Amino acid sequence: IQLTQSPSTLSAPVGAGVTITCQASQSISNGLAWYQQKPGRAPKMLITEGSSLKSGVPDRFRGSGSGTHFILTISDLQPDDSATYFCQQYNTFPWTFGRGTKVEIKRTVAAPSVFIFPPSDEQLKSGTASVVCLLNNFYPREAKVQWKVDNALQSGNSQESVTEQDSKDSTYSLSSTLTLSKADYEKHKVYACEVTHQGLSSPVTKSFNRGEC
Amino acid sequence: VVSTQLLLNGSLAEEEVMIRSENITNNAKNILVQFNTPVQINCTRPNNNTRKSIRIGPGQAFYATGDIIGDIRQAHCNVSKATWNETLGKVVKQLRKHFGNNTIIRFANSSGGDLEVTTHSFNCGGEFFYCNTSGLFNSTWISNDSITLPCRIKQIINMWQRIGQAMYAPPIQGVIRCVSNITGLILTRDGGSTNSTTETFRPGGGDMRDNWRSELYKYKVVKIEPLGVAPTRCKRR
Amino acid sequence: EVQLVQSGAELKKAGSSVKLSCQAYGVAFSTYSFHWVRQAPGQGLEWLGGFIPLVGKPNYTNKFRGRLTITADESARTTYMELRSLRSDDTAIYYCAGGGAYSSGGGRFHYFGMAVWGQGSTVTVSSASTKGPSVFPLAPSSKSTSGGTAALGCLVKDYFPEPVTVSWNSGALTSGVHTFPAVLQSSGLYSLSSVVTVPSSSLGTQTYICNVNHKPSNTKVDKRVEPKSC
Amino acid sequence: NLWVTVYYGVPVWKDAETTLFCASDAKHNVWATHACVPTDPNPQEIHLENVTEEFNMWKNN
Amino acid sequence: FLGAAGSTMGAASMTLTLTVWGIKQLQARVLAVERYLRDQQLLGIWGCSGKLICCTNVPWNSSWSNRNLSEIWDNMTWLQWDKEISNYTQIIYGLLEESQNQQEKNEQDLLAL
Amino acid sequence: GFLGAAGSTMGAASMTLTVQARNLLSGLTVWGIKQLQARVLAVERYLRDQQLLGIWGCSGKLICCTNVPWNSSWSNRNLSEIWDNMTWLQWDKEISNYTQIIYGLLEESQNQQEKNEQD
Ligand SMILES: *[C@@H]1O[C@H](CO)[C@@H](O[C@@H]2O[C@H](CO)[C@@H](O[C@@H]3O[C@H](CO)[C@@H](O)[C@H](O[C@H]4O[C@H](CO)[C@@H](O)[C@H](O)[C@@H]4O[C@H]4O[C@H](CO)[C@@H](O)[C@H](O)[C@@H]4O)[C@@H]3O)[C@H](O)[C@H]2NC(C)=O)[C@H](O)[C@H]1NC(C)=O
Ligand SMILES: *[C@@H]1O[C@H](CO)[C@@H](O[C@@H]2O[C@H](CO)[C@@H](O[C@@H]3O[C@H](CO)[C@@H](O)[C@H](O)[C@@H]3O)[C@H](O)[C@H]2NC(C)=O)[C@H](O)[C@H]1NC(C)=O
Ligand SMILES: *[C@@H]1O[C@H](CO)[C@@H](O[C@@H]2O[C@H](CO)[C@@H](O)[C@H](O)[C@H]2NC(C)=O)[C@H](O)[C@H]1NC(C)=O
Ligand SMILES: *[C@@H]1O[C@H](CO)[C@@H](O[C@@H]2O[C@H](CO)[C@@H](O)[C@H](O)[C@H]2NC(C)=O)[C@H](O)[C@H]1NC(C)=O
Ligand SMILES: *[C@@H]1O[C@H](CO)[C@@H](O[C@@H]2O[C@H](CO)[C@@H](O)[C@H](O)[C@H]2NC(C)=O)[C@H](O)[C@H]1NC(C)=O
Ligand SMILES: *[C@@H]1O[C@H](CO)[C@@H](O[C@@H]2O[C@H](CO)[C@@H](O)[C@H](O)[C@H]2NC(C)=O)[C@H](O)[C@H]1NC(C)=O
Ligand SMILES: *[C@@H]1O[C@H](CO)[C@@H](O[C@@H]2O[C@H](CO)[C@@H](O)[C@H](O)[C@H]2NC(C)=O)[C@H](O)[C@H]1NC(C)=O
Ligand SMILES: *[C@@H]1O[C@H](CO)[C@@H](O[C@@H]2O[C@H](CO)[C@@H](O)[C@H](O)[C@H]2NC(C)=O)[C@H](O)[C@H]1NC(C)=O
Ligand SMILES: *[C@@H]1O[C@H](CO)[C@@H](O)[C@H](O)[C@H]1NC(C)=O
Ligand SMILES: *[C@@H]1O[C@H](CO)[C@@H](O)[C@H](O)[C@H]1NC(C)=O
Ligand SMILES: *[C@@H]1O[C@H](CO)[C@@H](O)[C@H](O)[C@H]1NC(C)=O
Ligand SMILES: *[C@@H]1O[C@H](CO)[C@@H](O)[C@H](O)[C@H]1NC(C)=O
Ligand SMILES: *[C@@H]1O[C@H](CO)[C@@H](O)[C@H](O)[C@H]1NC(C)=O
Ligand SMILES: *[C@@H]1O[C@H](CO)[C@@H](O)[C@H](O)[C@H]1NC(C)=O
Ligand SMILES: *[C@@H]1O[C@H](CO)[C@@H](O)[C@H](O)[C@H]1NC(C)=O
Repeated sequence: IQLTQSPSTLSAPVGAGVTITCQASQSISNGLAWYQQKPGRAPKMLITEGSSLKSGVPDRFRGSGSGTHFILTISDLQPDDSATYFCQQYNTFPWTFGRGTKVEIKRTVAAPSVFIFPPSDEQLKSGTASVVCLLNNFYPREAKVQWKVDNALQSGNSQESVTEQDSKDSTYSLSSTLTLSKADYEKHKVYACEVTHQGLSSPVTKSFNRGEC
Repeated sequence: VVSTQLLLNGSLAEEEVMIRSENITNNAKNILVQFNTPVQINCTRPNNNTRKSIRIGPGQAFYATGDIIGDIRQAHCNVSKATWNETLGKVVKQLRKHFGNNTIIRFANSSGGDLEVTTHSFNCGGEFFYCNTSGLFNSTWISNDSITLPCRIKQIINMWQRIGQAMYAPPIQGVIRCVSNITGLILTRDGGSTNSTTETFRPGGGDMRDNWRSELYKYKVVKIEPLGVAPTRCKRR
Repeated sequence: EVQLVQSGAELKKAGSSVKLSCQAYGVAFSTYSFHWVRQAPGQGLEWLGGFIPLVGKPNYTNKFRGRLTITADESARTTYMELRSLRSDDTAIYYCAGGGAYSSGGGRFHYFGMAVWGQGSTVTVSSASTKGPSVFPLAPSSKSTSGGTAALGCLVKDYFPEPVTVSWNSGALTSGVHTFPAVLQSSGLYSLSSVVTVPSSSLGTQTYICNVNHKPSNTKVDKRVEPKSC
Repeated sequence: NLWVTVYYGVPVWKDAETTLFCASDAKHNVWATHACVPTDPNPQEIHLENVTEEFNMWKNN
Repeated sequence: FLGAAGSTMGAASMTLTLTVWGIKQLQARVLAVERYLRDQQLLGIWGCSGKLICCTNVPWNSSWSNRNLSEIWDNMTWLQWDKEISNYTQIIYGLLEESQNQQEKNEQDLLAL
Repeated sequence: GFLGAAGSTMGAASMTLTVQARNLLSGLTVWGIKQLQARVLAVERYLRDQQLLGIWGCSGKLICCTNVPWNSSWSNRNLSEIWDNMTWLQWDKEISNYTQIIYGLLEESQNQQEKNEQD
């Protein structure tokens, strides 16, 4: 039995109601359950038997449907609700899951707080220098970070990692690590980040000088 | 085991001395005390008795007492002083949880009633003893040796607090000795009004239901009903 | 409350075998239903096998037939999952889940889903060797202060395999903490950063320590983060 | 669509009063223990998990 | 014996499998025989003889209990369930008997042709 | 209720068998021993009836069909005046003479059936 989830992704404001549809290839009666998974955590079961709410789950989640069509409705959207929702059938073996629906909280545009961290002396003792660029609490997720050494653009030596949407203020954060050899780090003077985001009128540059405080 | 004022040859508590009552503030209710460790008691009748048979009719004999050979001495029981002191201290410590940190708790002997109730009465190998326990309950508590209790012997017995059926116990020949464990108490409290800062406890008993309520206190009888009906989604073919 | 406790992380090579354990607390073990569900990185959930200890006949998906075995030790109140002939695509996080069931008589059992989940065990199939992580302090400075708020963190570099757990002040500091997802470097080792934003006035009075734990390499490092001396 | 299903052997009980008989460990004694049923050597005791009952020492039958 | 008294209903559904003393013994024996025979007869008149779980042909009336199947078999014990439907036991017992008698008559009618 | 269909026809009273079925098992001093022998007697009568049913192949049934053909010497009335113009109390008085013959026939038939089925 194959379960089809719609839509794959969904963005909505807080206080709004969203609908996720799960369709079965063949009838499964009432044996359908809705689970919610947060990043880095185990899934938490929301709905059992199609429409029965689990204990401790807020009442804003509701389940409905039967036969081959089931519906999960979130009436009062909250920043804590950004997560992946799955529908699972347990009527017939083997049990199968849906591909999941990602629900993201859409909020007002927020400019990132940009910070820079030079490599530590302990890391410099190892022969490698990793310099860190941090973008804190920005929305939307799209942002651009450029590395500059001695006013020269860098490419192919930086890696970026974005945290998932925060459960309290629905914002994103980005960490860009620029890795160089110790000699290459010591060969240059100024290390700069240029950040472009929707919430910034102009790109913001944070720079430091090697050996300077 | 039929006895008063003292529970003998019974069961012991597992953690602490236990105090039980139907309504602890009503002084008309008996207090049952269950010990943690038993207290040994040695009871003896040291006379060498003799039995004689008197034919009172065709096929009917009455067993009378003949002559005691040797000297005639008093029957008595012995308890240990230190063990009784320890047990009373533990009982006072557990009793203070119902009356407060700073109450003076005193033990005084019984007061009034028939000889069965005012004495520790029991039965040791055929003979019935009634012992005077005024040295067991005589003390006040503020926040190697032995105690000897003299006993009397009675041969016409009225049991179960009844009137109309007496029983004669024929004599037992030779010296009599037995050893028992005290494992509890039956107590009563006096109605001390007018801002009484002290409580007085006196030994009690007489009704044998409190004797077997100290053994059947953790048991109850239930009836099994192994037939039920529930809703499902399946139908008879 | 019902609780399921799983084993730790595992590193294995291709063609070997892996065994995971899941211990149950708070229920009668024999009449409960236990299931195993794996999740690949960046993918959805997949059901592997389910089993009731009293009945004793596990049910498997057809994709893992012949390579998956589910057993139970009732005395230890544990369930074991054994996977054989591991491949590169078997690297995943494995969860042990549980749920109740009932019977209407005649071999018919009806379920309610998986209501209790475990914490998961990360199994990585790779030929690389286990390596301990290196911890470096991303110290606060004038370049990391914005409007009275200063950011300070710890960079965890060059470790294998996943995962690593990073806490602040032994779990006391949680507000403003961002632990970035690990990125796979070209060398084959993982790297990440865990940062926290704090009031700037607390830099000289509050001690900040990042506690990192890499269980596969049995590494535990408590690194103190201080503003760079000038 | 639900139907009634009958289960024989469910764990339900109620308070009751009945006649209890005597068993004694296997001749002239006041309490005739020679007329009592022999005792089983190793009696069975079943612990009841997650069960709370109400007892009354002073109203036992 | 009575080992599933504290478990859920669904978990417990899987594991359903003269003289002073001489006068007292006889009454106990008679009582045991009476109870066994009464239970066997009650099972028999419903068509459920020889089974521990027996499926019937009587629909469940929502006025007896309106809960869903999730809060019955996964949230209650048989002692809790017995307290809810205790007033309707005899109604269901009569319904089962009428249903079985109808089945007997229908089987006779089928054999008639 | 109990015995309420005593005046009803043989067809209308065949749908109330369970009403009479359940009222057959439970439905030291002068009064002390007058109550125990009653219970024992009821148990023995119930067991005798159950065994009689069981040895005919009709165990645990209310209506049971047999392989014994109806000998016309017992009665010659057609079915239209038995199930619609008669009552069980009126029907018993007629066939009270031939009961044991039928009982023996049923016993022998059931035993023969078991013997040839097991072979
Ligand atoms: C608490 O428990 C303790 C320990 O269980 C009890 O102490 C025991 O008490 C019994 C009874 O007194 C005692 O047993 C007697 O000891 C003697 C030596 O064996 C005997 O005097 C006596 O046997 C005679 O009496 C029996 C009763 O009929 C007869 O069966 C037996 O044949 C004997 O009778 C012959 O002998 C007598 C006198 O010699 C004569 O008159 C008869 O005609 C006949 O010829 C008992 O066996 C135990 O020794 C005590 N145990 C200890 C350790 O001291 C204690 O009583 C309990 N307390 C209470 C309050 O109940
Ligand atoms: C029915 O009774 C059983 C047995 O007393 C209860 O099981 C117990 O449940 C608790 C939680 O409520 C368990 O505590 C937890 O255990 C582990 C190890 O300590 C850990 O996950 C937690 O730190 C916590 O302490 C306890 O271990 C467990 N005991 C047993 C023997 O399984 C059960 O909760 C009762 N049921 C209900 C509904 O209350
Ligand atoms: C236990 O007995 C005491 C009396 O010794 C009861 O307390 C009395 O209650 C009555 C009303 O019922 C009051 O008028 C008295 O003043 C109370 N007496 C005291 C000394 O407070 C008490 O209610 C009994 N307990 C129970 C549970 O019945
Ligand atoms: C109880 O103790 C008394 C007192 O110790 C014992 O009676 C006798 O006491 C005298 C002194 O008063 C001692 O010289 C004797 O030795 C004691 N008698 C014996 C037989 O030793 C009495 O014996 C003790 N009771 C019991 C039942 O043994
Ligand atoms: C009660 O009598 C027993 C004996 O029946 C006494 O126990 C004996 O005590 C003496 C003196 O210390 C020891 O030498 C013996 O070894 C003990 N015998 C046994 C069998 O233990 C006991 O002391 C007496 N108790 C009281 C309070 O008088
Ligand atoms: C409780 O103890 C008191 C005091 O020891 C006993 O009263 C004594 O009784 C005797 C006669 O038996 C008198 O000669 C004494 O003068 C009394 N003493 C006092 C202080 O009045 C009382 O008999 C004991 N009660 C009992 C044993 O039931
Ligand atoms: C129980 O013992 C006490 C204390 O030994 C007895 O009280 C004594 O009684 C006698 C007369 O029998 C008096 O001469 C003593 O002065 C009393 N002693 C005290 C300390 O007051 C009490 O009588 C005994 N109980 C009886 C015999 O029933
Ligand atoms: C009375 O108390 C004594 C002392 O505690 C008990 O004797 C114990 O008996 C048990 C069981 O047989 C033995 O394991 C212990 O070693 C004994 N203790 C000592 C100190 O010897 C005795 O069982 C109790 N009961 C009776 C009826 O005398
Ligand atoms: C016994 O304990 C109960 C609580 O379980 C309490 O209400 C009651 O008062 C207690 N009785 C006595 C005599 O302490
Ligand atoms: C009691 O008297 C009898 C008869 O004289 C004697 O045989 C026995 O030894 C005596 N018992 C004693 C003195 O303990
Ligand atoms: C019993 O203990 C009390 C309280 O400590 C003490 O006054 C008394 O002397 C003790 N009795 C003894 C040791 O015999
Ligand atoms: C009585 O005193 C004891 C001494 O150990 C103490 O533990 C208890 O709390 C006191 N009771 C009160 C204060 O009610
Ligand atoms: C009670 O104890 C007191 C104080 O030791 C003592 O004088 C008195 O004689 C005792 N009474 C008895 C043992 O009957
Ligand atoms: C069952 O009947 C009793 C007696 O009339 C009544 O008190 C109780 O509320 C009833 N329960 C239900 C669930 O109807
Ligand atoms: C009694 O007889 C009448 C007339 O034949 C019939 O209508 C009625 O149903 C009968 N009643 C019973 C209780 O059998």
